[PDB]
Amino acid sequence: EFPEITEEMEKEIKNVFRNGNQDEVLSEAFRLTITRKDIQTLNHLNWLNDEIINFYMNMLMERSKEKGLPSVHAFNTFFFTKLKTAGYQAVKRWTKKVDVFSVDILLVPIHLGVHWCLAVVDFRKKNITYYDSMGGINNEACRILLQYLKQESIDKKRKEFDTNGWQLFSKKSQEIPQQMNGSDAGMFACKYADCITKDRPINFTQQHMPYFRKRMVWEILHRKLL
Amino acid sequence: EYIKLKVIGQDSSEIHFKVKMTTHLKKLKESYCQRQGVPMNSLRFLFEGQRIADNHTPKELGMEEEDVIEVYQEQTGGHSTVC
Repeated sequence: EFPEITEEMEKEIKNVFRNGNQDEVLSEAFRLTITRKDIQTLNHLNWLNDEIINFYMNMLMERSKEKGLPSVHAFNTFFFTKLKTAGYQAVKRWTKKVDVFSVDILLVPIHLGVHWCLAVVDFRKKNITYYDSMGGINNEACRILLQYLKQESIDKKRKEFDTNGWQLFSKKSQEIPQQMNGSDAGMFACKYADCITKDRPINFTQQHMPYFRKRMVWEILHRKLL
Repeated sequence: EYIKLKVIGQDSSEIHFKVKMTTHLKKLKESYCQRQGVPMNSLRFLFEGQRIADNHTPKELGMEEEDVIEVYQEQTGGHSTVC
Protein backbone atom coordinates (compact mmCIF):
# COMPACT_ATOMS: atom_id res chain seq x y z
CA GLU A 1 0.00 0.00 0.00
CA PHE A 2 1.17 3.58 0.39
CA PRO A 3 0.27 3.93 4.07
CA GLU A 4 -0.34 7.48 5.22
CA ILE A 5 2.19 9.56 7.15
CA THR A 6 0.07 10.43 10.26
CA GLU A 7 0.10 13.69 12.25
CA GLU A 8 2.28 12.23 15.01
CA MET A 9 4.58 10.68 12.42
CA GLU A 10 5.12 14.17 10.91
CA LYS A 11 5.71 15.60 14.42
CA GLU A 12 8.34 12.96 15.09
CA ILE A 13 10.09 13.39 11.71
CA LYS A 14 10.32 17.20 11.73
CA ASN A 15 11.73 16.66 15.23
CA VAL A 16 14.79 14.65 14.20
CA PHE A 17 15.47 16.83 11.14
CA ARG A 18 16.06 19.72 13.58
CA ASN A 19 19.33 21.14 14.77
CA GLY A 20 21.06 19.15 17.55
CA ASN A 21 24.14 17.12 18.47
CA GLN A 22 25.16 15.84 15.01
CA ASP A 23 26.57 12.63 16.63
CA GLU A 24 23.56 11.90 18.87
CA VAL A 25 22.35 8.33 18.47
CA LEU A 26 18.67 8.33 17.44
CA SER A 27 18.13 4.65 16.61
CA GLU A 28 19.95 1.44 17.49
CA ALA A 29 19.65 -2.14 16.22
CA PHE A 30 21.69 -4.94 14.58
CA ARG A 31 24.47 -3.57 16.78
CA LEU A 32 24.55 -0.55 14.42
CA THR A 33 23.92 3.06 15.22
CA ILE A 34 22.05 5.82 13.33
CA THR A 35 22.90 9.38 14.32
CA ARG A 36 21.32 12.80 13.64
CA LYS A 37 24.00 13.24 10.90
CA ASP A 38 22.69 10.13 9.18
CA ILE A 39 19.06 11.11 9.44
CA GLN A 40 19.90 14.50 7.81
CA THR A 41 20.92 12.73 4.56
CA LEU A 42 17.23 11.78 4.22
CA ASN A 43 16.31 15.53 4.56
CA HIS A 44 15.31 17.64 1.49
CA LEU A 45 17.33 16.17 -1.42
CA ASN A 46 20.47 15.35 0.59
CA TRP A 47 22.64 12.45 -0.57
CA LEU A 48 22.03 9.22 1.40
CA ASN A 49 25.11 7.85 3.18
CA ASP A 50 26.22 4.26 3.84
CA GLU A 51 24.71 4.21 7.41
CA ILE A 52 21.18 4.78 6.24
CA ILE A 53 21.51 2.25 3.42
CA ASN A 54 23.14 -0.57 5.45
CA PHE A 55 20.69 -0.03 8.23
CA TYR A 56 17.73 -0.28 5.93
CA MET A 57 19.16 -3.30 4.21
CA ASN A 58 19.36 -4.91 7.68
CA MET A 59 15.71 -4.14 8.30
CA LEU A 60 14.87 -5.89 5.01
CA MET A 61 16.85 -8.88 6.28
CA GLU A 62 14.85 -8.87 9.58
CA ARG A 63 11.57 -8.79 7.70
CA SER A 64 12.65 -11.65 5.40
CA LYS A 65 12.33 -14.08 8.29
CA GLU A 66 8.52 -14.08 8.11
CA LYS A 67 6.50 -16.75 6.28
CA GLY A 68 5.66 -16.06 2.64
CA LEU A 69 8.71 -13.90 2.01
CA PRO A 70 11.95 -14.89 0.29
CA SER A 71 14.83 -15.10 2.72
CA VAL A 72 17.46 -12.40 2.32
CA HIS A 73 21.12 -11.82 3.05
CA ALA A 74 22.40 -8.33 2.53
CA PHE A 75 26.05 -7.55 2.12
CA ASN A 76 27.11 -4.20 3.48
CA THR A 77 27.93 -1.31 1.10
CA PHE A 78 31.72 -1.72 1.31
CA PHE A 79 31.59 -5.32 0.09
CA PHE A 80 31.33 -4.92 -3.68
CA THR A 81 33.95 -2.14 -3.94
CA LYS A 82 36.37 -4.34 -1.93
CA LEU A 83 35.70 -7.44 -4.02
CA LYS A 84 36.19 -5.37 -7.17
CA THR A 85 39.44 -3.53 -6.21
CA ALA A 86 41.13 -6.39 -4.27
CA GLY A 87 39.91 -9.88 -5.11
CA TYR A 88 37.88 -12.69 -3.58
CA GLN A 89 40.63 -13.23 -0.99
CA ALA A 90 39.94 -9.87 0.62
CA VAL A 91 36.23 -10.67 1.25
CA LYS A 92 36.13 -14.47 1.80
CA ARG A 93 36.16 -14.10 5.58
CA TRP A 94 33.25 -11.64 5.46
CA THR A 95 31.01 -14.71 5.27
CA LYS A 96 32.29 -17.03 7.95
CA LYS A 97 29.09 -17.83 9.92
CA VAL A 98 26.82 -17.06 6.89
CA ASP A 99 25.82 -19.54 4.24
CA VAL A 100 24.90 -17.45 1.21
CA PHE A 101 23.53 -20.52 -0.61
CA SER A 102 20.85 -21.10 2.02
CA VAL A 103 18.78 -17.94 1.40
CA ASP A 104 16.71 -16.99 -1.69
CA ILE A 105 18.05 -13.48 -2.29
CA LEU A 106 21.39 -11.71 -1.89
CA LEU A 107 21.25 -7.92 -1.86
CA VAL A 108 24.39 -6.15 -3.05
CA PRO A 109 24.21 -2.39 -2.61
CA ILE A 110 26.84 -0.77 -4.80
CA HIS A 111 28.56 2.53 -4.18
CA LEU A 112 30.18 4.20 -7.21
CA GLY A 113 31.89 7.25 -5.62
CA VAL A 114 28.96 9.66 -6.07
CA HIS A 115 26.13 7.31 -7.01
CA TRP A 116 24.25 4.25 -5.70
CA CYS A 117 23.04 1.20 -7.61
CA LEU A 118 21.86 -2.26 -6.56
CA ALA A 119 22.82 -5.76 -7.65
CA VAL A 120 20.59 -8.71 -6.67
CA VAL A 121 21.26 -12.45 -6.84
CA ASP A 122 18.08 -14.48 -6.95
CA PHE A 123 18.76 -18.24 -6.53
CA ARG A 124 15.11 -19.04 -7.30
CA LYS A 125 15.16 -17.35 -10.71
CA LYS A 126 18.81 -18.20 -11.27
CA ASN A 127 19.87 -14.70 -12.25
CA ILE A 128 22.12 -11.80 -11.24
CA THR A 129 20.22 -8.56 -11.82
CA TYR A 130 21.69 -5.04 -11.79
CA TYR A 131 19.51 -2.01 -11.10
CA ASP A 132 20.46 1.59 -11.91
CA SER A 133 17.90 4.38 -11.38
CA MET A 134 19.89 6.37 -13.97
CA GLY A 135 19.72 3.59 -16.56
CA GLY A 136 23.41 2.63 -16.81
CA ILE A 137 24.47 -0.90 -17.78
CA ASN A 138 26.91 -2.77 -15.48
CA ASN A 139 27.25 -6.39 -16.63
CA GLU A 140 30.80 -6.47 -15.24
CA ALA A 141 29.34 -6.12 -11.72
CA CYS A 142 27.08 -9.11 -12.50
CA ARG A 143 30.04 -11.16 -13.89
CA ILE A 144 32.07 -10.25 -10.80
CA LEU A 145 29.20 -11.59 -8.66
CA LEU A 146 29.00 -14.81 -10.64
CA GLN A 147 32.76 -15.28 -10.17
CA TYR A 148 32.20 -14.51 -6.50
CA LEU A 149 29.56 -17.28 -6.30
CA LYS A 150 31.94 -19.79 -7.92
CA GLN A 151 34.71 -18.98 -5.41
CA GLU A 152 32.39 -18.80 -2.36
CA SER A 153 31.03 -22.29 -3.25
CA ILE A 154 34.59 -23.78 -3.43
CA ASP A 155 35.76 -22.05 -0.23
CA LYS A 156 32.65 -22.60 1.96
CA LYS A 157 31.16 -25.75 0.41
CA ARG A 158 34.10 -27.53 -1.33
CA LYS A 159 32.13 -28.01 -4.55
CA GLU A 160 31.90 -26.25 -7.92
CA PHE A 161 29.05 -23.77 -8.38
CA ASP A 162 26.58 -24.90 -11.03
CA THR A 163 26.61 -22.16 -13.68
CA ASN A 164 23.90 -23.80 -15.80
CA GLY A 165 20.78 -21.65 -16.30
CA TRP A 166 22.16 -18.38 -14.97
CA GLN A 167 21.35 -15.04 -16.56
CA LEU A 168 23.35 -11.83 -15.92
CA PHE A 169 21.60 -8.62 -16.90
CA SER A 170 21.02 -4.98 -16.24
CA LYS A 171 17.51 -3.59 -15.99
CA LYS A 172 16.89 -1.20 -18.95
CA SER A 173 15.98 2.45 -18.40
CA GLN A 174 12.32 1.74 -19.31
CA GLU A 175 11.82 -1.37 -17.17
CA ILE A 176 12.43 0.29 -13.80
CA PRO A 177 11.41 3.74 -12.46
CA GLN A 178 14.17 6.27 -13.12
CA GLN A 179 15.30 9.22 -11.00
CA MET A 180 15.01 12.77 -12.35
CA ASN A 181 17.03 14.75 -9.84
CA GLY A 182 20.69 14.62 -8.80
CA SER A 183 20.07 13.10 -5.33
CA ASP A 184 17.66 10.20 -5.04
CA ALA A 185 19.88 7.27 -6.18
CA GLY A 186 20.08 5.88 -2.63
CA MET A 187 16.35 6.02 -2.29
CA PHE A 188 15.71 4.12 -5.50
CA ALA A 189 18.27 1.50 -4.41
CA CYS A 190 16.46 0.98 -1.10
CA LYS A 191 12.96 0.98 -2.54
CA TYR A 192 13.91 -1.24 -5.48
CA ALA A 193 15.14 -3.69 -2.83
CA ASP A 194 12.01 -3.24 -0.69
CA CYS A 195 9.69 -4.40 -3.54
CA ILE A 196 12.05 -7.15 -4.65
CA THR A 197 12.25 -8.63 -1.13
CA LYS A 198 8.47 -8.63 -1.01
CA ASP A 199 8.29 -10.36 -4.44
CA ARG A 200 6.06 -7.60 -5.81
CA PRO A 201 6.37 -5.58 -9.00
CA ILE A 202 8.17 -2.25 -8.63
CA ASN A 203 5.16 0.07 -8.33
CA PHE A 204 6.55 3.55 -7.62
CA THR A 205 7.96 6.56 -9.45
CA GLN A 206 10.22 9.56 -8.73
CA GLN A 207 6.98 11.23 -7.61
CA HIS A 208 6.91 9.12 -4.43
CA MET A 209 10.47 9.95 -3.33
CA PRO A 210 9.83 12.87 -0.91
CA TYR A 211 7.18 10.63 0.67
CA PHE A 212 9.62 7.76 0.84
CA ARG A 213 12.41 9.89 2.42
CA LYS A 214 10.07 11.14 5.18
CA ARG A 215 8.61 7.68 5.73
CA MET A 216 12.05 6.06 5.87
CA VAL A 217 13.06 8.43 8.62
CA TRP A 218 10.18 6.99 10.63
CA GLU A 219 10.68 3.33 9.76
CA ILE A 220 14.35 3.66 10.82
CA LEU A 221 13.44 5.41 14.07
CA HIS A 222 10.98 2.61 14.97
CA ARG A 223 12.94 -0.17 13.29
CA LYS A 224 9.73 -1.31 11.55
CA LEU A 225 8.99 -1.51 7.81
CA LEU A 226 5.50 -0.39 6.78
CA GLU B 1 47.12 -7.06 27.08
CA TYR B 2 46.22 -10.36 25.46
CA ILE B 3 46.46 -9.25 21.79
CA LYS B 4 48.24 -7.08 19.24
CA LEU B 5 46.02 -5.86 16.38
CA LYS B 6 46.79 -4.02 13.14
CA VAL B 7 44.40 -1.20 12.23
CA ILE B 8 44.89 -0.81 8.47
CA GLY B 9 43.62 2.23 6.59
CA GLN B 10 42.23 1.88 3.09
CA ASP B 11 45.27 3.88 1.96
CA SER B 12 47.31 0.84 3.17
CA SER B 13 48.82 2.50 6.32
CA GLU B 14 49.01 0.63 9.64
CA ILE B 15 48.66 1.58 13.31
CA HIS B 16 49.44 -1.19 15.82
CA PHE B 17 47.51 -1.47 19.09
CA LYS B 18 47.87 -3.73 22.10
CA VAL B 19 44.43 -4.25 23.57
CA LYS B 20 42.58 -6.14 26.33
CA MET B 21 40.32 -8.98 25.13
CA THR B 22 37.32 -7.86 27.22
CA THR B 23 37.66 -4.08 26.75
CA HIS B 24 35.17 -2.18 24.55
CA LEU B 25 36.69 -1.12 21.21
CA LYS B 26 35.35 2.45 21.50
CA LYS B 27 38.63 3.83 22.90
CA LEU B 28 40.57 2.07 20.12
CA LYS B 29 38.42 3.74 17.47
CA GLU B 30 38.62 7.18 19.10
CA SER B 31 42.41 6.91 19.36
CA TYR B 32 42.75 5.96 15.70
CA CYS B 33 40.66 8.82 14.37
CA GLN B 34 42.17 11.30 16.84
CA ARG B 35 45.57 10.17 15.54
CA GLN B 36 44.36 10.60 11.97
CA GLY B 37 43.07 14.14 12.67
CA VAL B 38 39.55 13.26 11.39
CA PRO B 39 36.13 13.23 13.10
CA MET B 40 34.78 9.93 14.41
CA ASN B 41 31.62 9.92 12.24
CA SER B 42 33.68 9.97 9.03
CA LEU B 43 35.13 6.51 9.77
CA ARG B 44 33.91 2.85 9.75
CA PHE B 45 35.89 0.09 11.51
CA LEU B 46 35.34 -3.40 10.11
CA PHE B 47 36.70 -6.70 11.24
CA GLU B 48 36.43 -9.14 8.36
CA GLY B 49 33.35 -7.31 7.14
CA GLN B 50 31.61 -6.96 10.46
CA ARG B 51 30.93 -3.41 11.58
CA ILE B 52 32.57 -2.79 14.98
CA ALA B 53 30.29 -1.10 17.51
CA ASP B 54 31.52 0.93 20.49
CA ASN B 55 30.56 -1.97 22.80
CA HIS B 56 32.16 -4.77 20.75
CA THR B 57 35.10 -6.60 22.33
CA PRO B 58 37.93 -8.63 20.80
CA LYS B 59 36.52 -11.72 22.58
CA GLU B 60 33.01 -11.16 21.23
CA LEU B 61 34.37 -10.84 17.71
CA GLY B 62 36.73 -13.84 18.00
CA MET B 63 39.88 -11.86 17.24
CA GLU B 64 43.35 -13.41 17.45
CA GLU B 65 46.93 -12.22 17.85
CA GLU B 66 47.93 -10.26 14.69
CA ASP B 67 44.36 -9.77 13.41
CA VAL B 68 43.42 -6.82 11.19
CA ILE B 69 40.96 -4.00 11.70
CA GLU B 70 40.06 -2.23 8.44
CA VAL B 71 39.10 1.42 8.26
CA TYR B 72 36.66 2.65 5.61
CA GLN B 73 35.38 6.11 5.04
CA GLU B 74 31.81 7.21 4.66
CA GLN B 75 30.20 6.70 1.28
CA THR B 76 27.73 9.22 -0.11
CA GLY B 77 25.96 9.31 -3.51
CA GLY B 78 23.12 10.85 -5.52
CA HIS B 79 23.61 10.52 -9.34
CA SER B 80 26.09 9.45 -12.06
CA THR B 81 27.76 11.71 -14.65
CA VAL B 82 28.71 11.76 -18.36
CA CYS B 83 32.03 10.02 -17.80
